[PDB]
This record gives sequence, structure tokens and C-alpha cells, in this order.
Amino acid sequence: EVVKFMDVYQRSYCHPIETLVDIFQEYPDEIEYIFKPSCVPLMRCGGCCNDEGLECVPTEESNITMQIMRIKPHQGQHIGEMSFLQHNKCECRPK
Amino acid sequence: VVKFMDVYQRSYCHPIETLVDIFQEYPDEIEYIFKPSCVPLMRCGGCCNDEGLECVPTEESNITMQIMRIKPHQGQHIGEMSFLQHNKCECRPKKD
Repeated sequence: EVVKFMDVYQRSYCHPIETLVDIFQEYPDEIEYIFKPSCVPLMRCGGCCNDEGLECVPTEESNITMQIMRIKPHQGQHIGEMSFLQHNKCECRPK
Repeated sequence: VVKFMDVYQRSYCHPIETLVDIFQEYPDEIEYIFKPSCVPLMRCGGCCNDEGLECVPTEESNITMQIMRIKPHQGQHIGEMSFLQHNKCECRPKKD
């Protein structure tokens, strides 16, 4: 059983793909709190362009808001809204 | 606004389609050029409940894909290359 060349090529080509992103990494200022969940699923460009001079980059973006729990260890916790950047379209482009 | 329970369930440690550079899987073959240069594989991803835990595979299998294997000074052919897939994941304590 084998994935055919053109199917691999098409499926792997530069495009927005659900990507699991660490919240603190996105918001490194909030070092005092723990986020739960600690990561969020976001559409982000991924995949390849198959040309050493090209890179997969966003060409359209927007924000998405989600409810995230902020935790203060041994202290308390509260659910609030947090916004994240998402990639709506991606294209291969000169570096 | 995505509701807390949806985000928590969607983000929790599980196998996720992940686009992976072939050289990461075959670093011993950096003398080649591959097309496509990356492949879509199921790999454990997402987050565990706390920073003392990591999301690791508990079931694995192989997937075989046709890849154009190129040596610019020798030739090229479409060959089969096998890649590791993760079929199930769990959160386990980090070692260290």
C-alpha cells in the first residue's frame, strides 16, 4: 500500500493547516500565569514550495478569539477571552 | 468565540496531521533533493495538562509514499520512502 506521488505532492504543498501553537510563546509577557489549555489549534501556513528560492508565507490573516483559563499556581484561576492570529491564505514566494 | 471546552478538547495531546521536511526524517540523505521536499504525517501534537508532562506516541506504524529522489549530478527516479506515523498518544512525565 503506497501513497501516489501526485497525492503526496498535492497534500504537502504550501497551505493553511491546523497547527498547535503554545500560548505563552505567543504572549511571552504573561510569565506569571499558566494557560489552560496551554496551546491552541490555529490555521497557520505550513508545507513546502519545492523550490530553494521560495517560501510558504501568509497572504491573508485575521484574528480568532477563544476562551482560555488563566491560572495562578496555588492561588486561583479565571476564564477570559484571548485573541490569536490565524492564516487564511498562504502562497509560495521569493525569500 | 470558541468555547473553553471546545478549545481544551481540540488542543489536547493527540495525533495530528503535520507537514514534515523529508531531511528531518532522513538526515543521512542530505546529498539528495526530494520532491516534494516535505510530507504529511500523523504525529503526536497538542498539549498536556501541565509542563511536567509531554505528549508521546503509544502506537506507531509506517506509511509508504512515492517521492522523487534527485541527485543533480547523477539522475532521478520516483522511489518509495517509508515514514513513521503516530496512531495514538498519551501524556507522560518528562524524563529530566
